[PDB]
Amino acid sequence: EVQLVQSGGGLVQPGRSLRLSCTASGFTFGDYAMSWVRQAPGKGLEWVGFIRSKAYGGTTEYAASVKGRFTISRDDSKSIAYLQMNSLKTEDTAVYYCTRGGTLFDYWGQGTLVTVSSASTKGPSVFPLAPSSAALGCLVKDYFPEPVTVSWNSGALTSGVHTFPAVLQSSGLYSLSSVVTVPSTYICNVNHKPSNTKVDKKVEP
Amino acid sequence: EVQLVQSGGGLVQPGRSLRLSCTASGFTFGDYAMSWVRQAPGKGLEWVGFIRSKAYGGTTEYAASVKGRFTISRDDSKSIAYLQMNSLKTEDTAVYYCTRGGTLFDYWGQGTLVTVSSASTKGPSVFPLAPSSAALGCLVKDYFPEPVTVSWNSGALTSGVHTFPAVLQSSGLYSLSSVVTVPSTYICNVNHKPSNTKVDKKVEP
Amino acid sequence: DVVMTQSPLSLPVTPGEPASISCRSSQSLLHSNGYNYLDWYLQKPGQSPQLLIYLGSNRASGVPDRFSGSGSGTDFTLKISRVEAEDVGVYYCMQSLQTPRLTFGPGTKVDIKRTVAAPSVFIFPPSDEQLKSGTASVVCLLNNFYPRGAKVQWKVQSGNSQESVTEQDSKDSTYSLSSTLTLSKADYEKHKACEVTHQGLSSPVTKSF
Amino acid sequence: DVVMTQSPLSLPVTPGEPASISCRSSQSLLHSNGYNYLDWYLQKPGQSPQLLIYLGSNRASGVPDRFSGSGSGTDFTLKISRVEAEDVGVYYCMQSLQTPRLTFGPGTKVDIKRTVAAPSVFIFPPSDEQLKSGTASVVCLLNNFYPRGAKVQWKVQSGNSQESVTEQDSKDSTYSLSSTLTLSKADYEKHKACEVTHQGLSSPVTKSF
Amino acid sequence: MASTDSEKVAEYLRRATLDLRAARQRIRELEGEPIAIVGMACRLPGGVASPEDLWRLVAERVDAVSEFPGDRGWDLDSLIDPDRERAGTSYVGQGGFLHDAGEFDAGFFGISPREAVAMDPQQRLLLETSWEALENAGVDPIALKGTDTGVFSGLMGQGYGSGAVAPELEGFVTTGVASSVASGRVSYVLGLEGPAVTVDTACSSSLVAMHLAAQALRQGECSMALAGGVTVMATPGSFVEFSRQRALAPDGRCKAFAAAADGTGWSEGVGVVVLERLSVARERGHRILAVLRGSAVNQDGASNGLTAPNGLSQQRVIRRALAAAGLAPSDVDVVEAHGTGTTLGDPIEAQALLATYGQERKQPLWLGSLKSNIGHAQAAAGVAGVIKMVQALRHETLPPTLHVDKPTLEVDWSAGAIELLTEARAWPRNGRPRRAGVSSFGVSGTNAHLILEEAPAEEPVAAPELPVVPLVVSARSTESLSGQAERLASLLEGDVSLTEVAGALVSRRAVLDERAVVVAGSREEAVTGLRALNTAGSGTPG
Amino acid sequence: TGVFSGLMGQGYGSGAVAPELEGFVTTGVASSVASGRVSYVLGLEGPAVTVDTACSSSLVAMHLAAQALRQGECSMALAGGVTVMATPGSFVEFSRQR
Amino acid sequence: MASTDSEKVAEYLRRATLDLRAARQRIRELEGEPIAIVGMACRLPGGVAS
Repeated sequence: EVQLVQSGGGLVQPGRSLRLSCTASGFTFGDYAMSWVRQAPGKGLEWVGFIRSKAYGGTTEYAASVKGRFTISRDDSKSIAYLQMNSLKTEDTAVYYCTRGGTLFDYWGQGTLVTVSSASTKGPSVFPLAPSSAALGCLVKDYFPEPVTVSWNSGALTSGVHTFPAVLQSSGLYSLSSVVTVPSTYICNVNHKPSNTKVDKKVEP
Repeated sequence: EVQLVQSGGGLVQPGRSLRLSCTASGFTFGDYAMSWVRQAPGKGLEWVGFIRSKAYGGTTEYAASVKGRFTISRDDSKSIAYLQMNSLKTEDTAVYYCTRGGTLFDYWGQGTLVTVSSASTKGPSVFPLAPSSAALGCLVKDYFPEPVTVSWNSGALTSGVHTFPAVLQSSGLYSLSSVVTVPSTYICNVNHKPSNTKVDKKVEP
Repeated sequence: DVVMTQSPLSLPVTPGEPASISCRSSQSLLHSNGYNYLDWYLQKPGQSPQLLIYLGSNRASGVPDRFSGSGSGTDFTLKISRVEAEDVGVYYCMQSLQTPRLTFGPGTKVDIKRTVAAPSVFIFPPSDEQLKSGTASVVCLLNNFYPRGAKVQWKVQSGNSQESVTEQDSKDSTYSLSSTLTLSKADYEKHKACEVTHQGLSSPVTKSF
Repeated sequence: DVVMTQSPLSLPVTPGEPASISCRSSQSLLHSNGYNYLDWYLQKPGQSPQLLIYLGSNRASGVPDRFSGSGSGTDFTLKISRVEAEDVGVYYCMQSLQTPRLTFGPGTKVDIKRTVAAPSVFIFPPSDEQLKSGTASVVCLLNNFYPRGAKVQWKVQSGNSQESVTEQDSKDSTYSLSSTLTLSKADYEKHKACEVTHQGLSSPVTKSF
Repeated sequence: MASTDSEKVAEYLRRATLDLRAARQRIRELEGEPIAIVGMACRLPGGVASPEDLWRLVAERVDAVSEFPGDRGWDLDSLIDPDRERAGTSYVGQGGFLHDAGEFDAGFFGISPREAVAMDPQQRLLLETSWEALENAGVDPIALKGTDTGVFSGLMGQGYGSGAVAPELEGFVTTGVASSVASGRVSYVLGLEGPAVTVDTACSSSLVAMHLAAQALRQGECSMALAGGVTVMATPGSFVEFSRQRALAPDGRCKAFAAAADGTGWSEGVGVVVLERLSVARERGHRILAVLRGSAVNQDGASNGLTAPNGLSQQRVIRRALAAAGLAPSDVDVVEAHGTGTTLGDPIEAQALLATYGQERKQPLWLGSLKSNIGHAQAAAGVAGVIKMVQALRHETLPPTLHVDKPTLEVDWSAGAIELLTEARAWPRNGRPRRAGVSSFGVSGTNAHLILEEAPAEEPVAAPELPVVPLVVSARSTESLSGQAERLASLLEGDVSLTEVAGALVSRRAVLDERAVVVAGSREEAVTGLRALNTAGSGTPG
Repeated sequence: TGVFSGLMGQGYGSGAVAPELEGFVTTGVASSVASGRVSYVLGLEGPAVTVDTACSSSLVAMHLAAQALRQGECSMALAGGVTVMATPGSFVEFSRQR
Repeated sequence: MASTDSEKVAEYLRRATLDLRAARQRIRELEGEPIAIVGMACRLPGGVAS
């Protein structure tokens, strides 16, 4: 069968350069033409570029928005597709997929998320949302980077629990709210692995 | 379904013109490229010509040998291809086939035969053929045109009977023989429909 | 000269029922060789995109037989014969005649079909310690409403409101939103509401401080 | 410059067991796209040609699944698993790298396989009334011989001999050949021995009028 | 020299792509080819001898529950009482029975009287109904000689003659009562070559059996196939047995989901149907009765006990049958339930179709049953449903049921869109294909479901009426010839064209020793000749 | 998982019957009850089939089991047969013609 | 507008070829798959239990 593995991603700071490698196996690597696509968080997907096969001269093609800064390359001996990104911006924070086929996107990889941010790791801040009269929650903010684990009553409270996805703030920090709806002993436990912070909070009138 | 019919073949004296038309059914005729290939009797097949579709301009290409007399045209309204003999010659006697596909030939018609001669109908010349002492037979020579039916004792004698295929003489006539091998009531009957000639012959040492 | 494509935006479908998604184009895609240069891609949540139909009327392996395609010229239709639980996602209809393609378009969102539900608005005051930090983030939550389409507007405004949308509940099968109006604590101190419009609501519901 | 494709001239074979026919080339048939531009065609005796295999790998419709093919570079091979009675015919491994094609080459004929049979040589004099007609035809016949390759010459001579060869017989799988010499009466009576050379015979056989 | 690369590939494989797509379509049809029905035969209590008689009987709401027969040597008085607890007694004395069980034609198949009496009635009745169904398909039975068609049947043992045995008919009892001998004998007398299989899954034995045939017909070991089942009881030991648990209805009438649903009722049954591939039948010119889209069989397995089924298994089998058929609950509009009448199984089945059908229905589906009209026929009962739906679909009319006071309260009918089909309704063609559901739940645990679709649209063809025409008839016995002649005379009393019936009888019948021919040009002429034809010659050739 | 079995009805307990064991003989002797009970005890859901073609009754069981497995509606299948004699009826029957 | 059409066609094409060839062998496996045996049990006269 045919498979490919993407690697080389992770947190990066704006300005510098990085490289993403993709190992393809299970077929004639040199015959096909590979391509790279990007998917922004909570948005559509954008075609980064592609490289032709050596039969057609192995030409390159890059999206004009990212052209001049990214460079794809091939190692047919080892069957590796490389994409070198340079001068990264916060807007480039997204997931990236490598796919065999210049026009038909037959097979797709597992993806690789690359995040570009100037923010450093920090400890989350948790604030209860006390009800005034059948819901109650905890708002967590100012934590970096993802992810953060949230539980209600250390997992005892599960019914009605809504854990809204975190949204990047304009300050560059991350924030979310985890609520639970119960009519009429209510604690929330938040753990942040990067800051290694464990905060237990209570929501009562 | 994809079906081909071929028509227009027949016997014509040398130096004339003829039209062979092949009609297609059950598919988009205009989307393919027709081809014509002839096979000499007792010989191999020989490519003749091919015409593309309107997508490639419908250009017609022919072998150098057949250049100057033969033209191929296609009508999408009736989905029929016509090929035009001119200055017909005896050496061009072959069975002709219309095929679908320019390079690859995925389909063939029933095939049409082309007979070129100046002679006319003529009764068979039947001759006994007796041994010296386990074989015997009757030789038919100088008859035209094909075919001729030969029986032994009005079909009573079939075992050991071999009827060699007819061979065109240099004079435009045909010759063959029917041979039965019996050691130690030997009646051959020859019927030529075009000459309406029935001849019975006996074979004795 | 570039040909754009469009389709119905969202079509919830009851399971085990034949569904059809129609993709239109601004021009015919058929080429002289006699082929329509179109394809369809699926995208499951938290999953890489997958290819189902190419050149209009051809299905690849792995894709179950239930999927099929039809159409030509400028119009096309992907018919899913029978829908199970794992057909929910996003579908993209791409052309192939003109190259390169920058994006996959808005696509079409496929979810489960259920009864219309009214949101349960609930506005909460910011925590006191959050105020003492030097900020005020007032949050109103909308829960158990189907389908999407709820709009929240702030009046006491724009440019400081953040809206988070969660995934459809596995059992409840509605959606929920959290709208947070964020400001400096002083701005909240100067003056002491979010209004919700949804098809599940007869009239917009405004909840204040 | 033009590529030349060859193969075994004939492969007589019995039914019930697999057979293999090779095909060579004077040039590599692989293209930059990565495909071997070789096709296989089969013509039944006295019937239209038939297409079986293209790209030497995958098989067309209608063809029995017992057919297969493989190869690369300049070497290829078609493999049958179950030889059948109707499987006899003429095969052509014809290329498509250079277009157009003038002919299909000699091709490879296949016949049923039996024991080697020596021909029965007979010489028969011209008929008396044919002699009265002013012509004389002497015929040398080879009966129930196998395999092909019989060679006939006249001595007492060339340029007036017509040879008719029958196909493989259904009963005994042997063959029959008839060579005819025609001359005027004077030439027949101006001299007063059909040499036969076949692999079935141990030595050439000479028989006179 | 290798520049020939642009134009070439397109024309090269414009055929390859369509070839390989056609291969894909081939796999799709191989796994899911609709199967076609061409033959029909049934025999049920109440004098039902032909399918149209049964259809008319159901149309006129005629019950067929009869009295217990006495020709079998039953000690009836010892079994009838109001004491349900008395040993060896049944609180029911009324039930549908096929009184023609003992009747049989041994000479037609060349059967000696000693083996004939020794032979199990189930087998002889199988042979008779099989010949009748094959004739109904309009296929020459003689031409079937040497063909690859197979036979499948379903029946349980009954021990006919298992008691006292005479020392004369010995040597035939083992072949008389062995179940496999049924299919073996029918194939041997018909000279067939396809597989001969007898199965047993209690009351569902017929429905599974035909399903099996489908696989064979899909796999390609046979051209046509025979399916069906028969149940005739010689010992009342079943009833008293069930009378011990009081599972039967005291009146002997099964109330299908009615308010008075309080028991069951047994009956004998005979059913046989010919199955054929849709494409092959279409080519062969045989008329199409109805088309099956799929089938499903599964075992309930673990349950509260051994006899009580689980509704979840019913849901699973219904979903599997629909998926294999490629249908949805919306498309179907009528389902033939098991209709046992048991206080236990009926609610379970009711909520089963509630949960699997009574959803997103733009039209309220109709539910009916036949056991309220005849009763339970054990293995044959299943195939019995197929008999009537195809007739009901043929007449474009929904047949009603019986004993409908009001639906049983154990069903929340508001949950689903189903409603009981208690009244005859029109079921006409509308351009949307009509579909019917059949189901069976054997006490052995296995359950089966079937889906039926209406026959395609076939244009009628008008033909000229010949001035004069012969009418021929052949049989093995003179009295059989006379009975046949009377039957065609009675048929000719109706409105039929002479040329078409002449062509049918000359092209859809065999040739026998006893022969008769009458020349006629008018319907009155032929009727008079047939009723007056008395000169027949069973001569020998020279 | 489905089960397929073949057997011949030998009429075990056909004769005199005590009034204590009544109520289970009908289930105890029915051929289909074999497959039904084995599946019920094992708690399966695949089809349970009881067939018979006399001596070759088993040999068709795994054939049709393989057909069903190729159809793919079951994962694994159980095939086989069983023959025990309750009466010597076969012996005396076939002794009558040597 | 259609200069390098065959260049895109080759890749539009090879995957389809291999895919429906896999379907072609799927038909053969579906109607011809060998069936493995994983367990046997037998009881025969003469004390044979395994």
